[PDB]
Amino acid sequence: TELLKPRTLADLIRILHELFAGDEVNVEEVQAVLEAYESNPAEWALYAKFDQYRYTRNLVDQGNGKFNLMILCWGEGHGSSIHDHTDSHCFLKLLQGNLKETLFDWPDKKSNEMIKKSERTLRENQCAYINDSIGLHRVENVSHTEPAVSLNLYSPPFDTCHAFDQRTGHKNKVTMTFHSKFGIRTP
Ligand SMILES: [Fe+2]
Repeated sequence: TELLKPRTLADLIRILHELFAGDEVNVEEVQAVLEAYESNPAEWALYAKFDQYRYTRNLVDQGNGKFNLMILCWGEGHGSSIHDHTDSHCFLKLLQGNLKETLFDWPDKKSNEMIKKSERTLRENQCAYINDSIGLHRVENVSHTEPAVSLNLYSPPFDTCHAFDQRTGHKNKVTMTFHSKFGIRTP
């Protein structure tokens, strides 16, 4: 239960393996360790594979089945849909740049516009946390000049979720694909 400062990304991954050795998750401890890792671009450059047209998901570690650790690359103006997290824990740590996170309530089954509950600006090295009980979110790089890179951890791993239409609240099931795995482009 002894949380030390990750010296490197590899060190963080080792610590993560220990934290997720069990059946449950100490959210605050995982968030603290993610936040404590000081982004060193040389260590994660391998995974930082950008696409011109949308943000990419780049698998770093499969956490021995307990979590997916991945690097997301957000080009200028790239954003996500409004989405849930399939009953998983979801951690987002900024490695480079800034991201806007917008929170939404779960829609009522009446077709109505989804109005923002709140929004915040995630800054370099900060780690955000979300789960379905907290709400739905959209994450966007609103910068015109700076690409953003985040380190994301989802537990349990999931490869499907729901996208929500902001104007009705209607949801559609989406399958997530990885742009790369372990540094390898996977079309
Ligand atoms: Fe998300």
